[PDB]
Amino acid sequence: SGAIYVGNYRVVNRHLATHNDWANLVWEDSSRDLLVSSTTAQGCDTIARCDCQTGVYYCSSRRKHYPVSFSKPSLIFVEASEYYPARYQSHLMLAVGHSEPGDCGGILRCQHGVVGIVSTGGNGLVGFADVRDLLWLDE
Ligand SMILES: COCc1ccccc1NC(=O)N1CCC[C@H](C(N)=O)C1
Ligand SMILES: [Zn+2]
Repeated sequence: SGAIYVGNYRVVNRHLATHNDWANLVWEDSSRDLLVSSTTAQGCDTIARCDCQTGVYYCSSRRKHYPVSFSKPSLIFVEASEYYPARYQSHLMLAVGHSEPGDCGGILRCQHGVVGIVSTGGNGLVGFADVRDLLWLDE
């Protein structure tokens, strides 16, 4: 679990979105595993606008933050799950690191701000859904 709160928006993993999120839907994309809903309270996260490939992520299954090197956002094959069939997920960045189910939603940050959220894992790898291209999150 976890979310990004920026302006009047809440960014969450689409497969973990609630009834309130879908009732206040702004935008969703199954191919990215992202959903943005509207909030009544003002969010104060800064979204990074950069091509950083190093940062720090929060891993809930370890109650710890880890530094990582991560790949550029790309189309990566993701195995079938209870939420989606086997498919290419777009805008996904991989890193070598721990991640298990329950870790989705943990934030990945660089010195510029929030880069993305944990979305995939397994095999000693962790995948993050990028949010840096969503320029409208501020305006
Ligand atoms: C982050 O931990 C997830 C995980 C860790 C370790 C092993 C498997 C997973 N399961 C995982 O990748 N999926 C979870 C459900 C939806 C995800 C998606 N974006 O399509 C795919
Ligand atoms: Zn950066």
